[PDB]
Amino acid sequence: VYRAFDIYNDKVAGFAKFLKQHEETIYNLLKDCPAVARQRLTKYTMADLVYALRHFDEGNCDTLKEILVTYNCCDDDYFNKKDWYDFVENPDILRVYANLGERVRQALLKTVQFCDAMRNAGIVGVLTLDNQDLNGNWYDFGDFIQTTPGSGVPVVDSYYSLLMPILTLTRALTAESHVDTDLTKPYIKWDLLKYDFTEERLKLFDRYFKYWDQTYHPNCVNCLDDRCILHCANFNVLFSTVFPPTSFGPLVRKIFVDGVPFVVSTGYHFRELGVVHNQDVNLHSSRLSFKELLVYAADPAMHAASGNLLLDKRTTCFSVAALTNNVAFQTVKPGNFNKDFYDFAVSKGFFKEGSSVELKHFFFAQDGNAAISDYDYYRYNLPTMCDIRQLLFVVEVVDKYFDCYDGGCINANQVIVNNLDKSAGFPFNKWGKARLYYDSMSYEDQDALFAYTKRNVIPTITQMNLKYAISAKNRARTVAGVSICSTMTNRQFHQKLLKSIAATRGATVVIGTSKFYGGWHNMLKTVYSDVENPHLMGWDYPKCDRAMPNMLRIMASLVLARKHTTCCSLSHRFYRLANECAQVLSEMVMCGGSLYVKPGGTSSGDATTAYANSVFNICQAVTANVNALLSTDGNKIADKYVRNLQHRLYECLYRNRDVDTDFVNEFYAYLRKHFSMMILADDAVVCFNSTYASQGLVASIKNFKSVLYYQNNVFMSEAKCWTETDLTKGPHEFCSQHTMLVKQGDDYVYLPYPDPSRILGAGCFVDDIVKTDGTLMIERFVSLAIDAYPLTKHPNQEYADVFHLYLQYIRKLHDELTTSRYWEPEFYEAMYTPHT
Amino acid sequence: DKRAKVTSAMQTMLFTMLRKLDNDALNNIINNARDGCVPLNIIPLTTAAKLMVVIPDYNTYKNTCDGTTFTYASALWEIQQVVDADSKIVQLSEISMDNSPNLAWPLIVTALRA
Amino acid sequence: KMSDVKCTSVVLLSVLQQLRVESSSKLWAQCVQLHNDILLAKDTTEAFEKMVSLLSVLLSM
RNA sequence: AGAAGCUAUU
RNA sequence: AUUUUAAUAGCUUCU
Ligand SMILES: [Zn+2]
Ligand SMILES: [Zn+2]
Repeated sequence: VYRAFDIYNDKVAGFAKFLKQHEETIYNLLKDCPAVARQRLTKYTMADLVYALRHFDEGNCDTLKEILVTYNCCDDDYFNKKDWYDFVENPDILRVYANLGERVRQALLKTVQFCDAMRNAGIVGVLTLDNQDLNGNWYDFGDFIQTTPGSGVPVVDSYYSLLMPILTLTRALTAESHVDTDLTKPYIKWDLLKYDFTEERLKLFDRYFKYWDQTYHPNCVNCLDDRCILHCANFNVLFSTVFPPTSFGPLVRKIFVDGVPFVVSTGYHFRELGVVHNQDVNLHSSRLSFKELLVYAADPAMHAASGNLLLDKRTTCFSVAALTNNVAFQTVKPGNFNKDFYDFAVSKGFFKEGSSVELKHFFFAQDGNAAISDYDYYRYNLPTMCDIRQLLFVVEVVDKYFDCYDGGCINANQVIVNNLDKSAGFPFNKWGKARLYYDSMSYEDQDALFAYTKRNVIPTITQMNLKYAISAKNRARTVAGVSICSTMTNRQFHQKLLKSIAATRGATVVIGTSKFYGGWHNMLKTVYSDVENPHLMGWDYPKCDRAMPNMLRIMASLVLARKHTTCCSLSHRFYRLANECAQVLSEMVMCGGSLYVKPGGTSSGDATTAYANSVFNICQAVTANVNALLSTDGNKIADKYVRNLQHRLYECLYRNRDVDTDFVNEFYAYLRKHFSMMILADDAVVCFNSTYASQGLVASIKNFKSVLYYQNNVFMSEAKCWTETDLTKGPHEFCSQHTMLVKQGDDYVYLPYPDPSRILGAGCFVDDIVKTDGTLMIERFVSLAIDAYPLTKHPNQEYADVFHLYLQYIRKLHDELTTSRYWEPEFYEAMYTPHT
Repeated sequence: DKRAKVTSAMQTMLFTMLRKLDNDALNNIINNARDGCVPLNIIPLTTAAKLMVVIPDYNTYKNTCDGTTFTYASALWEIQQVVDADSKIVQLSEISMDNSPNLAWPLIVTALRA
Repeated sequence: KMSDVKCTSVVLLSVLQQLRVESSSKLWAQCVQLHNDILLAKDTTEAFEKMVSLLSVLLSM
C-alpha cells in the first residue's frame, strides 16, 4: 500500500509515502549489464529501507522490523527487549544495523554497472531509489530518451544524496579493509609509514561514485569556496573508515635547531580535510623567538614521542601514549551542610511529612572510575555522512538568520578578556596562567601569531578536569581546558561577531538578554509575534555534547566565518578552518595523565561553544521543517502558495548548482511567520501555527525525533519534551524556569520562577566550608531571594513560604551584623519592573 | 622579566625532553625515516622501550596479558611490575579466579620491549 | 522527616574524608554507593538500614 | 550619573 | 586540581 517514493513531476515533488515498446527497446539496450533484472523483485526496495531509517517512529516501525528479520540481521525476539532501538541504552543495535552493510555495498557496485551500460548505449536518464531492489538489481527505466551511443549522461543527484546517511549507518565499506575486498579473507596490513591514501581515495571514488557530476578534492586545501569544502569533506568521512586509525593526526618531520635534531609537526592528515601541509618550516634555525618557541611547546608531536606506549582496556577510544609513569586518580567531595539554616528551616514549619516541597538537589560523591567513564561516553560519537544536497540548501537558510550582525577580524588591541586569571591549559599551566602570556608576549607578536596561523596548522593538547556542582542526578561532569595558544587566535577571529550577538536585542538568538526588568516579558512577547494559532513545543537534545556529528560542526564553523569576505583571502580562510578542526573537533585530550584521541564532539573550553550550539540548534530546526514539507503529500495541500514552495524547495535541493538567492528569501520569510524561534544554545522555545502542523506544513515533535535519529545518532523520548496550548501560561520550561501571568499595577506581565526544591537545596548545601558563616557573606542569600521572589505570587501557599523563609532568615543575620533595604520586600519587587 | 623567565622555563623543557627520549631507539627509530614524513601516532608504538597496561578485571587480564611474556603491537613484551589501584606491588601468584574478589581493580601492568 | 535521614548521611560521609579514608579505594567506593543510594531513595524505610550501615563503617575505627 | 577592580549568585 | 559564555546583586576606589 504506502511505499516510499522519490517523485519529481509537474507540481508534486517530494520524498514521501504515496500509495501505489519504447521501454522494451530500452530493455534490449540495457539488458547487457547484470544489474538489470520484473522477476526477483523484493517486496521492499531501497527507498523503503532509506525511508524507515530516515523517518523513524516508535510503535510505527513495523517496516523496519520486518526488513531486519527477513535479511537475517537478528531474530524476532530481539524486539521484545525494551528500548531496543535506543543507541544510548542498547549499543548492540549498531551491530544489528551493521549486518546489512554488505547488501548496501553490492547495491552501490551494481549501480555503476547499470550507469556504464546506459552510457555505452546512448541513453540519458535520472536515477531514483525506488527503481532498485534490496539485492541491488535495477528496473524501471521508462522515461529514458535515446541518443547516439557513447555519449549518454546519467543524472544521479537524487539517488546518491538521499542514500548518503545509510552508508555510514550500516558501515557499507567495511569490506574494503580486507584482502581482495572479501570478508572471509584476512585484514590488509598497510605500511605503518603511509599517510597519503590519495590514490586509493580516487579509486574509492571512481568505483562507487563514477558519475557524481562534481570535481572531488581528496585534499580540501585545493577547493574553491566554502561550499566546495562541505562537498569534498563529506566524501572523506566515508573514505576515512577504510584506512587504519594510526594514519590520521599530526605528521612529524625531523628538523635541526642549532645542529640539535628536533621533532616537530609540519602538517596534518584530517579525516575530513584530507592531508594538508604547512608553509613556514625551517630545517636549520638559530635562537628561537617567543612566538616560534610557543608553537614548539604546544604541539603533541614531542610530548607523545618522548613518552611510552599505553594500552588501556577501560576505554574503547584510541590511546596514544602515557607521559606519566603511572595512572592518576581523583575523587569528588560531598557537599557541606548548613546546619543553622536547616535548623531554622525545620523550626519555621518546613520539612514536615506530606509537604509538596522537599529536598532533592544534592552534591554527589564520585570515585576514580567516574572521570574515565564520563570520557568513555564519547563512544556515542560516530562517523556520520550527511546528505550534501540538503546541507547545501540548509546552510544558506541558516546563514540568513545571522545576516543582521557585523563580523570580521580585529587587531590584538580590540580584544576584551572576560576573566584573565583562569587557566592557560596544558602544558602552559605548569608555568603560569592566562594573565602571564597576555602581558608577556607583545602586541606585534600576537598579530604575527595570528598571521602565522593563516598559513600553517597548529595542533594542541587540551586537558580534562572534574566538576564540583549541585545536581539531582549522580552523573559526573567533565570540563575541557583549552590552551592559551588556541584561545588568542580564536578571539581575534570571532570576538567581533560574538560581541554583536550578545548586544543585539529582539532577535532569534537571545543570548545576552536579561530576564530582569521586564526582559522575560519582552522575549516572550517577541516569540509570540504574529503567529496565527500559537502553540509552544520546546524540546531537548539527548547527549548533545558527545553525539554531535563532525559534519555539522564543520558547517557551523563556516557560518561563523562567513563574515570575513573582505579581510581574509580564500587561502587564509581554509587555514583557519583547519586550525579549528585540529583544536576542537579531533585532538589529544589529557584525560588523567595519558594522551588519548578525541573522536569528536564539542569542548567546554571552546569560546564559540554556545554560539555554535545555536547554529546547530537552528540547523536541526530548519532541517526538520524541510523534511516535514517534503514528506507531505503534494496533492493534499490546499494553499497554492505552499504548494509552489513545496515544489521549488525540491528543485533548489537536487536540481541546481548555484545559490538561488530568491527562493531563500521566500523560505526565510515563511519560517519567520509560521515557525517563530527563541534559541539559546540547546534550549529552544517555538511558537508555531498549530493549524499548519496538524496538516504537516511545519515541524512537529515527531519530526524532531526522526531527524535526531539519522543526523545525530541519538533517540529522543517524550519525557524531556513538552507542549502548551494556551498562551496565558507561557513556556512549560525554558532554561529551567517556569512562567505565570501575574498582576502588576494595571499590567499583566509574565514572571520567571524556579523550582522550589532547587532554591532550598542551594541554601542547605554549599560546596565550600568557608561559606558556613553567613554573617561575613550575606549576599549569597540575597541573590537567592531575588530568584525566589516570584514564588510569592504562586497560587500554592506552601510555595510562597520559601521567600518569606529566605526573607526572615535575612533579618536574623542582620541582628548580628548591626540595612532595612535588604529586608525590604519592595527591593525584590524592583528587579521585575520595566524601569531599569 | 616576566617574558624572560617563561622563555627559559619552556626552552629547557624542549631540551631536557630530547634527552629523556630512549637513546637505544633514538638512533634506532627516530633516525629512520621513509621520506622525512611519518605519522605521529606510530612513533610511540615502536620507539618506546616501556609499556603500561591498565586492566579492568580478571577476564580481560587472562585474555590479553596471560603469563610472564605477552605479544602486542607485533613485539614480545616481558612483564616487570604489577601494581593495583592502591599503588601497591602485587605478585603474579595473587592474580587468579579465587583471589579476584580480594584484588583492588584496576591493575597496572608494566612491560619491557624484547 | 525523611530528609532528616539524607542530611545526617551527608554530614556523616564528609567526616570520613576528614579522617583520610580515601586510602582504601574499595572501601571508599562502597560507602559512596551507599550514600548515593540514600539520596536517591524513594521509600523512607530503605534509607534507614543504609544510614545505620554507613554509621557502622565509621564506628569500625 | 557613568568607568574600573574584586567577590558572590543563577 | 578546577574550563567557556551571558545575566544580576553587593562592595571598592576614579573623576
Ligand atoms: Zn573541493
Ligand atoms: Zn578575517
